Amino acid sequence: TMSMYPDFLKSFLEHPSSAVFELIEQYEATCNTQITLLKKIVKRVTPGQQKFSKTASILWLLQQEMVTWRLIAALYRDRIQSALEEENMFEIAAPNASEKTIVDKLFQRDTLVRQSQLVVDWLESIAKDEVGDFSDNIEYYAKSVYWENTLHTLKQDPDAPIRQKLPLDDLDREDDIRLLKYLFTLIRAGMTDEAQRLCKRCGQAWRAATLEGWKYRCVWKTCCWRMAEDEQFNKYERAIYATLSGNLKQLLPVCESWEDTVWAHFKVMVDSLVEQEIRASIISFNEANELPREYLEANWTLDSVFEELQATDKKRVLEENREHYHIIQKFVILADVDGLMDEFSEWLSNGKNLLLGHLLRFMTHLLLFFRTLGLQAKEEVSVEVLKTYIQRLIN
Amino acid sequence: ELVPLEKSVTHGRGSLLIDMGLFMGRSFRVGWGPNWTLVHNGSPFKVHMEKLSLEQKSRELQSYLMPLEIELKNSSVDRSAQCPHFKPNAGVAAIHDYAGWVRNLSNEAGELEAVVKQWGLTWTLCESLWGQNEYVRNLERRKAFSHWLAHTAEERIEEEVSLYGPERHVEAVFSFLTGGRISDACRLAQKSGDHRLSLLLSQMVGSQEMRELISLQLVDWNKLQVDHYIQEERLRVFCLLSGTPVWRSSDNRSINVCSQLDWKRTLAVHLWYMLPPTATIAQALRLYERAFQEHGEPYACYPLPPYLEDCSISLGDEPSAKFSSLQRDVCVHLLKLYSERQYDLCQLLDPSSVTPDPLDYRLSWHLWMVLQALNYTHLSEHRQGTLHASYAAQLENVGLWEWAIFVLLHIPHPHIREAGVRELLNRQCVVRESPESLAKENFLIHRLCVPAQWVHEAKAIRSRRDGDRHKEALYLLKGHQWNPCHKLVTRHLAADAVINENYRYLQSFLGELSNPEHCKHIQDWETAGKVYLDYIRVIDMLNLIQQDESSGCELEKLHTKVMSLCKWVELIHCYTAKDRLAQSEMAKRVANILRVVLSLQQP
Amino acid sequence: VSVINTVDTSHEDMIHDAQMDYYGIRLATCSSDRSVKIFDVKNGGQILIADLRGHEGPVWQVAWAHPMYGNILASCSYDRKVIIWKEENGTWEKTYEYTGHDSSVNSVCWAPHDFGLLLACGSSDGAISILTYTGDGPWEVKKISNAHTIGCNAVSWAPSVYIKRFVSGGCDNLVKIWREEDGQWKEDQKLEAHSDWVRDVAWAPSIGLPTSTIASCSQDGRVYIWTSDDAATNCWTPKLLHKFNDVVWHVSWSITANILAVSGGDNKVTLWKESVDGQWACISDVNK
Amino acid sequence: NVEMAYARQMYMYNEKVVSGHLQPSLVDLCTEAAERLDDKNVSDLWVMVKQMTDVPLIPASDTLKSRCSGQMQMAFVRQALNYLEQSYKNYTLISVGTYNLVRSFLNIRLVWALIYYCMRCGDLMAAQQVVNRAQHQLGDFKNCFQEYIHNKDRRLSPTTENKLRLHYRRAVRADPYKRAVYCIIGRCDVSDNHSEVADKTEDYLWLKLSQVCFEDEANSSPQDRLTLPQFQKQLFEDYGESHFAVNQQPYLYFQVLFLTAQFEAAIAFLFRLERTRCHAVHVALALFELKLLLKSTGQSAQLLSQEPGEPQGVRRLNFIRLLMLYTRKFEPTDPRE
Repeated sequence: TMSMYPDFLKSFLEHPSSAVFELIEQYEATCNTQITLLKKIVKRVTPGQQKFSKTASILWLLQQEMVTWRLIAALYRDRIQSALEEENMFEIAAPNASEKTIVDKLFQRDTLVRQSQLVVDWLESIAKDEVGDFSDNIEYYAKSVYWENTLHTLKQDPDAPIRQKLPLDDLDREDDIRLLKYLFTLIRAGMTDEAQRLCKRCGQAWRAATLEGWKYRCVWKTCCWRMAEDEQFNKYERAIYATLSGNLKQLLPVCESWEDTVWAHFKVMVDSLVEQEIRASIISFNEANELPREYLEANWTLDSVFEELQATDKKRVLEENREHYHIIQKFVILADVDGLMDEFSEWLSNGKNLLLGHLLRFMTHLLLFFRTLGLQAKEEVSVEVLKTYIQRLIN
Repeated sequence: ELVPLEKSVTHGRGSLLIDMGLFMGRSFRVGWGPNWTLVHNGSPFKVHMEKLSLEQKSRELQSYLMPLEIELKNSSVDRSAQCPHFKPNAGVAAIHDYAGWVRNLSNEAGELEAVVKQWGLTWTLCESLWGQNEYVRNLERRKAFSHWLAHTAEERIEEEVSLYGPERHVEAVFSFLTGGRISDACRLAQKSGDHRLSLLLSQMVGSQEMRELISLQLVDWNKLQVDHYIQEERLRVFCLLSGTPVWRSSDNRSINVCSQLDWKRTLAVHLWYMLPPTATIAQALRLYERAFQEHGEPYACYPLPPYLEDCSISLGDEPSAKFSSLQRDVCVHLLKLYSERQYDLCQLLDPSSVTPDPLDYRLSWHLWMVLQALNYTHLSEHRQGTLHASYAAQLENVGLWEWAIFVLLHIPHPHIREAGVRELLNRQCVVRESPESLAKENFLIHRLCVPAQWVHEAKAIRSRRDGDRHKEALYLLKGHQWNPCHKLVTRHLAADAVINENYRYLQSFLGELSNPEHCKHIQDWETAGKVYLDYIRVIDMLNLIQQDESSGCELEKLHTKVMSLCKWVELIHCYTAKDRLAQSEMAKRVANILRVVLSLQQP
Repeated sequence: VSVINTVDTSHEDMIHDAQMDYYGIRLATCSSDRSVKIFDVKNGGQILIADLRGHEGPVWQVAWAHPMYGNILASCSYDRKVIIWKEENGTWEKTYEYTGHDSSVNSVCWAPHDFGLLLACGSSDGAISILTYTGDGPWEVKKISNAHTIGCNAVSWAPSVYIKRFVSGGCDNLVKIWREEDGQWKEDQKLEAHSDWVRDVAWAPSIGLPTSTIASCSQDGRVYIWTSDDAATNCWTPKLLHKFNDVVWHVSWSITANILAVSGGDNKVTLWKESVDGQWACISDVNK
Repeated sequence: NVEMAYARQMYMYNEKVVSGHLQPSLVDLCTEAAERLDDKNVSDLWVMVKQMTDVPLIPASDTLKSRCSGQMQMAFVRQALNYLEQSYKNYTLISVGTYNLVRSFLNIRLVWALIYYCMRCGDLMAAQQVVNRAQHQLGDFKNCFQEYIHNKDRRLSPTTENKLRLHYRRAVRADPYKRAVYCIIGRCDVSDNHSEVADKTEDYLWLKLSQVCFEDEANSSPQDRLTLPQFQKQLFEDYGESHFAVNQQPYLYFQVLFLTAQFEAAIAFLFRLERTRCHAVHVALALFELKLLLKSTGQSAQLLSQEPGEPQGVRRLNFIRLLMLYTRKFEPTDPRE
């Protein structure tokens, strides 16, 4: 376990016989296996649970190294790996070309926006999920049908209570609370067809209905925004609708991580640029933007997205922001990364990053991948970092 | 008036369970509030309310002042964490400091209460033992203890002698012997003529053997059936010099020499007369203890607190079952701890021992500090905390400040201590700045190292519940709050300043919040903040540049800024009527300025 | 001991309970005349500032909230309605009326300011409702059903130490402590010692103490002191204070020195303070 | 501090042991310092130690074998169950005499009730009183109880116990007190915890102890018999501590192990307990001075090491390493300690 130097060295070494691709591959695999072996033996007692929480938080450094690894790997591969080379065929369109093709043109066209879309894809790839058959999410809310308790009481769609206020029953109300919690979880994770499998195997009319459309459309989105604005719908469902519409509720978005609210703000920028894109590509109809202002057509730029996601509700700097491995992957994605490399190398020299047993070797392996794939970071920074790490690891 | 006493029908229906609660509405219990205030119930007949506090001899400010000041003079500050940790200096002759204070008191303590003398006794005993050649050291301690014993009994002995009138060798001599002053005892014995004692003062030597031979002669007389028709207690006093504390004679008389003596003097007699001139304190103490614990008669007296003596519990046929609940004066336990490390510190540190009431804790707390400084910390965290809290509460009841803060700060738990002090500050802080308040604040900041930002945060909590906007905002300024302050100013102060032409103030506030990091964290910062800043700056720059030869680069900057400002004025959101008015005013002014700028540039 | 200003309440019935504010400048009072009156007692001057009448039945309890959230005053009642008043610019108006109970609401106790603006309502239907103001919007209601078999008499929150916990006592003879785990209020402990109905439970505002203390008065008269040295262990030890012959009504701890004020049916208030050795001793007897 | 109280205890004990006077009491001295020192954990735990370990000794040159000879289990259950009954009745006096406390306690929670109260207060006398009171309709239960009270270890006749097994299988299978009594007395429903009346963990364990059949009666049916290996194995391995609530286990699971004779196991857990380092040291030293601790050969080896060939599960702990680490705590000031 103490030998976390050997695996990184063997990977950079066999990759010194090999390519950059397998290098980053082995790095992420090593971080993952390391965190997994860490969590292999973490046993808790009512009090011992606290020490196991400290141990899971510690190994969460290996977790953040794994995450930074996957993020840096995919982002650098999209940046440098030839997957950016293709004709303007996807960006060819005509007047009779459908919104599908206009979106294809936008998707082959926008580099920054497509990068933000991959960013959201990563947000969803790193998914925290409640289990189906082991959580009250639906394992208990697997009734024959929704509101079976309410139906029995009456004997003794979301249109229903929205129209008629008081009737609802509490048993089904709680079942729906847990279900919608499950749904916000699964979809904010991005397991969409699995969330649909849930909405179906339970058979939740409003769930299936509100989320069945494959893709005017602007009218539909404005309508969704207005329904999310409407009252009386559940917390997680309200957030789900606002999000799928292009607006933010707070109920479940009260529970957005730095990366989750990052997904939120990046998706906001992307959706706003998408709407302005269709408006420029006028293909969409006028009566479709029925409530122009109530949707935010204007977009935020990447720096403002980051500033908002970092600014805490307490008018503070975010803790997940002050964390370094997240900050490192963040600069790697944001492409303002050489500056941060200089900041860390000067941090060692001014009295920062010294104590951390990993951050030094982390900077070493990261600059190794960055430079060895492409000459960006300078040999001066390289030598300072490598020498400090050399003295530490020699010890 | 509430019905005097109807307690039958309504009591039977009061035991009913259909609505025992509704039948038990007549009840009431509203207890406390801040500073021990008691709320209660009960020509109109309704409810009344009176205060509650420690009223027992409630007028001693000076003493609090002196020892508290001494404690701060002897303590050390460790500001390692956010909350400082005060710790006492290890054994810095604190016991000497306390004795000096007691002597200073003694100058004007002739007309004080009885607690003063109790405390004095306690502290001086602490000094004669733990005050700090092994044999020589022990002997010096013995001499000091003897001096203390003689001094503490001196006044009483002098009073007793005056009462005797014509002196009697049976009682007078007994009193002199137990209270020392042998130099004057010889002058008192001149009625028969005695100067072998002068011969003793000359050469203090071989006293042991002299007295032992006297004892031998006495016991010979006793066994010879003589020495009987002599004075009754003359024989009692002879047995004292002999070394027998209880003599069962041929007439089956129980001659108790130790009788008519309070516990302290009984132990003292055991030390000098009964035991050899070379002895250790512990052995004597244990012997005395066994003496009142019976053997065989209980000839010694139980160690009783100075206030419980009057009515020694009537030991009718069962003394022991009561002794196991009666307390003992702090001195005994101090001696026991001085000898060994196996005793309950808690019993030793009980407020009742010295003063009957269980609300006075000054002595207890200072004694705990001395014990901590003597490397004796068997006390559990719980009790330490309880003591500290109670002392602080007593302080607040009278109306003290930073000393209670220091007592709270001796608790070795960071978070708990910090929270406690913060809560204390919020409740007592006053928004109206006064000379006294300022003095206290300065003390806290310059002696106990606390922040003025925290002081202002306290002020802001008060001025938010019922206080005024002005003071709230002033205090928030130095309290480093961004979002709340921003919101406050944008809604009220901003428009008021726009219509009152007071922008210097508005600008200071807004620029202090425009710094790189501040602006990054402040929400809505860009929108409203930028709007106002731009307005003010544009006015000022326009004026200055027009006068200062209209510099072109600055003119271009102004143009860019005014375009941006137009872009933002239209987006101003309206929640109140003041928002509309301010918006319109700003728009008008910016349009005029924009026109002027176009005129001075293109044409 | 000393007598300060005696207030004239201008009431018409027995004042069942009272409670002063954080800074000691005001006194709320509730009577069986369906009226909650606010009194401004400053510098020894009794001034009735407001009279709030919104109940259909007797008012049982009144609780002031922390200063930072404003002048918020809660008042429970027999008419199943928990009415939250709020003072705006010197005017008291009803801002919220929670009517979700089947029987009389007997007790209201606000949570420590650290947790938020949470209010717990104990009712005779055996249910506890937790109201939560999030700043924007309405009040989220979390109702704990079947908390007590017969009914709930009193609720009191634990000092912030943040794990949100509160203790509740009911007519089922059991004192129960509750804890919020994963956003859901779950039963934590069941303390059993009383032989009859628990009338009032109050959690001590422990200051500088590792131990947590709770007091419980009951119908039989036995006042018990529940103590847990370690919060983690959750092992609570009871200690009999004194068996009063008449029904003890409510218990109240002092903020600064932890002195329990006990009131029985004998119309007297007995103050109890724990000594250093551990034995509880009565210090004064303040009868009506 | 409390270390220092235990210290003065140790110094006095050592001086007495050296000077050769009459034997000092380590157990009572610890309990007594606990009497004085207002730590309810100290009082209860040390009284529990003395009151469960105050059984007749048997050195016989065999430590683990003497501690594991069935009579050791019998005396263990005697002291443990009696102490448990006494503490339950001493709590009952709060709901309150004995029967009055028991009835008012049936109401504090809210003839079999009175007989069960006698069982839980340790009174075969009150049990027989309520027995002769309700012997009208219950019949042979009075006689089986009389035989149980005539055999000092409460050991029923084999035919009687088979009758109780078949009887609780026939009728009491659907009165919970009657079912509990018939099963625990006839060694019946051994699998069933009888959760109808089983509301306490230690009381449930004592009911299982009353169900435990300790002899090699090859004519005792397969499953209605409890052996010590099975009971202690499910109690230590299968029950686990995270189920027994390690939170309150600083007084509870250690107690269950020390009363079910998992000596070095309780010592290991309470040694892992921070506030119980010196406590675990004192209890283990008392036992090993009684020669009661089965020790381990290798010192460097884990705190609990299991020898090859040793009865499967019997735990051998390194007292060397244990007390050495416990002395490395206060070695820097109290080399006297």
